[PDB]
Amino acid sequence: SSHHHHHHSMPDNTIQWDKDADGIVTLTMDDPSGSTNVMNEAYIESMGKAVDRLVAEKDSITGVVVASAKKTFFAGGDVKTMIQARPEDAGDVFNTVETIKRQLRTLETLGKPVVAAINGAALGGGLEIALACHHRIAADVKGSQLGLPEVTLGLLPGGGGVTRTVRMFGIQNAFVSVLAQGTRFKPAKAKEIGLVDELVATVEELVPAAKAWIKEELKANPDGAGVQPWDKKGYKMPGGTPSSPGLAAILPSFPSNLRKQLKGAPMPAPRAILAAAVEGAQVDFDTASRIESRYFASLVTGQVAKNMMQAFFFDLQAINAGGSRPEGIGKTPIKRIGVLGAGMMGAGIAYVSAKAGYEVVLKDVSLEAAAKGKGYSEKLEAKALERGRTTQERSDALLARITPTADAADFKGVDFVIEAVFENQELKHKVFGEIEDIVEPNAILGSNTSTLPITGLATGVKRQEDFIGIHFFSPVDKMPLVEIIKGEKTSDEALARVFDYTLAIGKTPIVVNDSRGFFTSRVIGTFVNEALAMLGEGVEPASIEQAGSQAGYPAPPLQLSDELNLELMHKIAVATRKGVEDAGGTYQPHPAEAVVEKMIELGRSGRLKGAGFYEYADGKRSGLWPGLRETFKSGSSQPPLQDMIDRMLFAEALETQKCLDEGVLTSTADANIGSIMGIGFPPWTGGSAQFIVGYSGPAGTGKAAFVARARELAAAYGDRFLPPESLLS
Amino acid sequence: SEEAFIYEAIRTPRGKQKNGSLHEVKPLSLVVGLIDELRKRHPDLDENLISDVILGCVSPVGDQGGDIARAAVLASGMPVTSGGVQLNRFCASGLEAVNTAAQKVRSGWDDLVLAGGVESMSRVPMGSDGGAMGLDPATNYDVMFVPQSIGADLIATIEGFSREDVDAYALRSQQKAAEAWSGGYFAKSVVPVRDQNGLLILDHDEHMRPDTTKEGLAKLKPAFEGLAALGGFDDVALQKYHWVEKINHVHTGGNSSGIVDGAALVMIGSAAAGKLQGLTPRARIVATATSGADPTPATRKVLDRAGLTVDDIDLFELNEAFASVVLKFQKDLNIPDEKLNVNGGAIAMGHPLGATGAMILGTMVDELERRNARRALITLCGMGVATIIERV
Amino acid sequence: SEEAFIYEAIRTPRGKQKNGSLHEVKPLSLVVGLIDELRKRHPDLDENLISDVILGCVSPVGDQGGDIARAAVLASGMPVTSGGVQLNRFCASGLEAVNTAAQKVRSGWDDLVLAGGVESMSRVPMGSDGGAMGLDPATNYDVMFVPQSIGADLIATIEGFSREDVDAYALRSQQKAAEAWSGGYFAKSVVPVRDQNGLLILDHDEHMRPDTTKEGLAKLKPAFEGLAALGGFDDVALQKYHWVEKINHVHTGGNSSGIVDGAALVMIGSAAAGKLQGLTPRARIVATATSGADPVIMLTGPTPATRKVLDRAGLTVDDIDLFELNEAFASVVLKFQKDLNIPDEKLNVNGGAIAMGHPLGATGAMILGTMVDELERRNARRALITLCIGGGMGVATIIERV
Ligand SMILES: CC(C)(COP(=O)(O)OP(=O)(O)OC[C@H]1O[C@@H](n2cnc3c(N)ncnc32)[C@H](O)[C@@H]1OP(=O)(O)O)[C@@H](O)C(=O)NCCC(=O)NCCS
Ligand SMILES: CC(C)(COP(=O)(O)OP(=O)(O)OC[C@H]1O[C@@H](n2cnc3c(N)ncnc32)[C@H](O)[C@@H]1OP(=O)(O)O)[C@@H](O)C(=O)NCCC(=O)NCCS
Ligand SMILES: CC(C)(COP(=O)(O)OP(=O)(O)OC[C@H]1O[C@@H](n2cnc3c(N)ncnc32)[C@H](O)[C@@H]1OP(=O)(O)O)[C@@H](O)C(=O)NCCC(=O)NCCS
Repeated sequence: SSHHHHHHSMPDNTIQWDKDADGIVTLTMDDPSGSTNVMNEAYIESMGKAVDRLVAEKDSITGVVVASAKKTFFAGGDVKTMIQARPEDAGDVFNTVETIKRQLRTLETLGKPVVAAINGAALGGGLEIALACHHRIAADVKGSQLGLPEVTLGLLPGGGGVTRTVRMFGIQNAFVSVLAQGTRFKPAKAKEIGLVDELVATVEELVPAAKAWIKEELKANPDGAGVQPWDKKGYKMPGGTPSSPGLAAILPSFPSNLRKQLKGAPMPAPRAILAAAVEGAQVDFDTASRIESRYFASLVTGQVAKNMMQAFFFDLQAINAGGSRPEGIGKTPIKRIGVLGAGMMGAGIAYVSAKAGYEVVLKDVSLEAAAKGKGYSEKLEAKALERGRTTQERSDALLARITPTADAADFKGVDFVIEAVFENQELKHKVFGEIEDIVEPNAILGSNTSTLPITGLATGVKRQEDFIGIHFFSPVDKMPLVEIIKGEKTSDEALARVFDYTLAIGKTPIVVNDSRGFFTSRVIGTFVNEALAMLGEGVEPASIEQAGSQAGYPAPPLQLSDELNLELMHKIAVATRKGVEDAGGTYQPHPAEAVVEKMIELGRSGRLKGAGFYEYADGKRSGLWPGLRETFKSGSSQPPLQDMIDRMLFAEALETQKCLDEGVLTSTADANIGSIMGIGFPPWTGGSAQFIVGYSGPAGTGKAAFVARARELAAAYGDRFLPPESLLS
Repeated sequence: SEEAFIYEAIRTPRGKQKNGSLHEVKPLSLVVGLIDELRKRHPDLDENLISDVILGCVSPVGDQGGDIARAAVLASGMPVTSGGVQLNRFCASGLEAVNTAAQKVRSGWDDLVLAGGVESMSRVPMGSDGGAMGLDPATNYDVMFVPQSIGADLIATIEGFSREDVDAYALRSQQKAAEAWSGGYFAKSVVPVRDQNGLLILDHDEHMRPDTTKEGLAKLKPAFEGLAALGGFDDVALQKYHWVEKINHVHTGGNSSGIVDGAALVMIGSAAAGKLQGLTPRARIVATATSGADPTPATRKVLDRAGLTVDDIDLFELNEAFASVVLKFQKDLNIPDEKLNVNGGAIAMGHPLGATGAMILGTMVDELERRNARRALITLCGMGVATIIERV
Repeated sequence: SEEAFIYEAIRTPRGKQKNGSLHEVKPLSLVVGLIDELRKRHPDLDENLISDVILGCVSPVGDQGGDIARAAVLASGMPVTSGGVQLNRFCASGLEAVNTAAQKVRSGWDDLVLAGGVESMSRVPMGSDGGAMGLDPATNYDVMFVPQSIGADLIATIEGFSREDVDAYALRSQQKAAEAWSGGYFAKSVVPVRDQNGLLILDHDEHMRPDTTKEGLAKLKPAFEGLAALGGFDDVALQKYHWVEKINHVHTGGNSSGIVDGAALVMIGSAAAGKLQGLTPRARIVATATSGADPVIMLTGPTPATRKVLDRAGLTVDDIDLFELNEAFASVVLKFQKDLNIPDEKLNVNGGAIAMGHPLGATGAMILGTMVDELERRNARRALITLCIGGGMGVATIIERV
């Protein structure tokens, strides 16, 4: 009943009250403790006072305007508080969101028009405050965003976002368009789908246009002033209620289509959002709002939400704030970029560098190959033209920055080189030797290598301080991680120039010390090897792929083991064997290596050769190889599905811990974001390092449960699942 | 304790879904028509001894809501003490009504019971009642809801039944159903439906296509791949059965059960109830069972409960919901093909959900007498119900 | 042949209709919460021995359609072999599920069965399923359809029950229901309802008004006079009962059963099943019966059924320690009491639907479990449970304490 959190016997105020001569109150949120407005304890108390004041002075108030004095409108909930909520804190979490929504419900059912002056980002709880208003005006300014992205943090819009968007758009539209993926819209796109009603040019017009709308609303629509569409007697939900015959025909397919999209991964937030939407549409608004609170409390107290909030909020902000970037270096603008090689890697690097706005010189051995590399950018732009993403004038200038060539002298005037040729140390010495003198004197020499150490590659260039590893991931236009490997002679200046370049092209950088395999290629190898080992042990190939998809990977391992060439996995096996045999030691061959040679002997070495674990016709993948079952005697081993899933996740998690012990990774924030954005580690785990401290199973929770489960795997599948001593005590 | 006997087992013809003859007939009228036929066959039957009327109904809404069994008692003018209860166990509701009636007679607390089912799928479509297994996302997501049709395509994929194998059984059902009608096997049990004027509305199972050919069944397109794709139930089924790569969609509108309207009635009573009213027992309920399979056990359970084996059964009757389910049932228990659905099934004549159980039961009561055989076993399909009857 | 025993009998608290606590809870969740309670009471229970789950539901539509019993089996994680069937015999569906389960156990073809019912009347109002007896004019005209409400007022008119008499029984039910709660009688049977977080939603019967006075009941308006005029059911009733000139509408919202949400579950099995699973039998099902009376009056059904179950067990009124009749309407209980001369100290000793509520499909199993606990608390022997039914039906059950 109370608009406040406590009712027994002191935070700071964040809202500024202002009533004009007409009777229009202007609530301006301006939290003095930070740079953004956030649903912390100070907001709940400040909004509690203002709402109590709007009720006590309702005889002298005609309208309300909610605005902000920050650059952003309202940044959403307090992640630093929700991540600490234990399961025993479910009662406090429930009462908090119930108190937050009680204030908005009073603001909504005030009998007076309420307008939101959105002067910038209205994300999460911020949009929920705007959705409680009767009219929304957004300033079409650069950088403004609107949406409900709490599903990306393992949460749901618990401040009425689910209840109101379903009331505005219906179950199907609100879930697909806004809720399920938590997409963030620009003000132009926001007005199109219905989240915003009107747009203005600048932010100085917001409050005047808000009071102008209140004045017109009271004179034109005096009866329906301050009444939402669902607070009217003749309200009909768009698309119908779950009891409607039309919606009830397709409603059973909603949870199944969700399992199809999630591939059976243990991500509870989309399930809770879909349940709260449908259950809420069967009851009144207030009862629906309370159901929304109960599903919100189950997610916040859960572990998956804490894993996502750790990775996609704290760990991601620490990276975007120069956490791995050096401290003393300044900035060095880039004039012209030079990409060596026109393969899928080289062509992808040229597209993302030209999409950012840099001049690119794409060099290969022949002009025919360099033009086919630029054609990769043309077919991406031609697909973006017919879809309506980019314009014709902007796409012509993008391709105009890509200059295909075969002559080495066309690299004259290049201050940033990104080599992307074949994996061979002697070749990279030869390719860098031809151009190290033609390029600018203070030019970055990047190498997109997978396993070869950067220290060894730097011996082929004169200035090794500017030589660095810039590892991209195919397809480059989609994968947002750039693994920055730091060699032994690599300086700190070149480390920052690539760091700022990665941010300039719109990607997330991590800093890794030089080692054979780095962090991505080394850890992703343990994941594909466990699957190939399972195939050799006799596990059904369909079960292996299901185990990979249900684990949360974007691609099943055998399907991934074809995109990655089996000839490359054979070369890495010889490199690791050479490094141990020639040093006076006995090599321990992984059981997956035998499966690699068997497929090469049969002539099925991946999609590149046109045949691998899958069958390929006309480039399109279709069906597993029927001879795969007879080759490895599939069916003779039927382990539990969770044992297959855990074998893939633990192999990466244990190997990620080794990279932290050996100093290959400096922080766990890079380990999580690197595993998620680089090698596709399931986002529900929060990263391959968070998977250890946030493990959850039938045995227990935490690092202790991870160790006990690792020992259970090691006792039945091999000592490689034994936990390192750094996890023990 | 007491033995339960079957004294009458009649049914209406099954009218098709599209442009059906029984679409103008309310489902309540389908039951009253059968009640009046029992009165015509036994004019001096003291209906005060009838203690309950149990009707199965899978979609008890609209014309089928509000306890249609009680509506049948009052509309037909039966004694107000005759009770009337509706139950729903999906496709097995018809046989569960007879099984429950038989169990109520064994207890001694009931003497003479009417049992059966009613389903007017053209007037009240399947799914009209809603539910939680489909319209509650939290439950649907957890239980991994999959329609029976996808499960039938999955069974044919696991057991290795081809498109021509299920179409071969579809042709088998259409032939044996047409031969049964031409031979007059159903003449005394199928009660023609009439209006309030006595005019004929339907007197045959108009869903039958007796001129079905093997080439015609091959021209039909898979009917359960537009739901498996737009609904994504194929991916859901394979998430549990992870060792299967692709589901072979082999079931069409020619090898699956048909959407029809119909009703059935069985009069179960004790030995003393029949001797008091001068009724001749036609069969005897030997044993009943209830079980389930992976998301045949009910058949094995009723066999062990009656102390019998597969060889001891003269006639097997399994509802032809889908061709793959029958071929699986035949392969698991090694059923002789000349004993399985000898007079056709739902593929040819239709599958009225709430009434099918009591329809295929009364079919075996007649076929046991026509062949002068002894025992018959009726079963229906992740639940399962089985019943064993013996000729008297 | 076999003997049926009651091993457990639990129920949820009954949440009222307007601003009810259970309005947000789906009726499927109510049943699962009771299934989970049975698991907590018997964690080593081999659920494979459970062969069927029989639930009563009067309005099986929407949240209650699609065989809610089978949905409770799959949603709670029970074996797929555990059956799951919904039935509907109007008000006595909950008791019919118990009686059917007992008869399936006696037949020897079932060993351990769960029985009960569920009705979320605030989410699924009565009449949502439709029906020919009301919506089809041909049969409505012939069967002379009259709601139970008018038939109750007709009972008081014929039997001579005044407005003060029905309100006197309403006061008695409120007092006895309050004493039972304050006395801790419902401590072990009523299973509180909680959400997915464990937070409390409801732990008591909301519909109760323990501070009820005779003066407050007298100020209530006759609730069933709007159906008598706009519907014309008064004239329809007096066409069958032509010796009555006028119907005295004495029933209000204070002397009629309440519209609530709730569910109940009863575990019934054989002696061998209880011995295998280490269960202690609480009561034995002695006999069951079914009958009824005239459809227009609709509520005089339980009297022929109560007599039928007494003759089947060789018992009389003097042999029964407790009588439990559903308080659908006050005049029905007062007529049942006068016809069989039931001592007032034996009839509905712990309250009834007037005070606590009438969740249609579950009320039969709720009052059945209420007598199992009171026989055990008083150390008595027999109790007779009966419910009036729509259409003029009746179901009775005699239990014996073990
Ligand atoms: C019947 C069902 C398969 C869908 O059938 P449908 O496709 O709507 O039925 P139709 O009769 O239109 O059959 C489709 C076509 O095949 C043809 N066809 C059907 N059987 C045929 C046969 N034996 N020979 C030749 N053609 C045949 C039809 O004439 C029709 O041709 P058309 O499309 O050109 O008109 C489906 O509704 C069903 O009943 N599935 C099972 C439901 C069930 O078990 N529910 C569970 C309850 S718990
Ligand atoms: C239940 C029943 C229908 C299952 O049919 P089935 O053909 O026996 O099925 P299976 O269990 O053999 O499984 C089928 C296939 O799936 C395979 N399979 C199952 N799980 C698997 C897994 N996780 N990984 C790989 N393969 C798997 C099996 O190995 C088998 O392969 P195969 O046919 O090539 O040997 C049947 O066995 C039956 O009716 N049994 C009676 C049950 C009973 O006794 N009930 C008690 C009544 S009182
Ligand atoms: C429940 C039923 C009586 C309708 O009740 P209603 O008219 O909605 O009335 P309520 O229960 O909401 O109570 C209305 C008033 O009575 C008052 N009231 C009820 N009991 C009271 C008591 N003991 N003391 C004082 N006041 C009381 C309430 O406070 C309320 O006052 P208000 O109107 O000022 O708010 C009627 O629908 C019914 O009995 N249905 C059940 C049918 C049945 O038994 N079986 C059907 C099988 S098919």
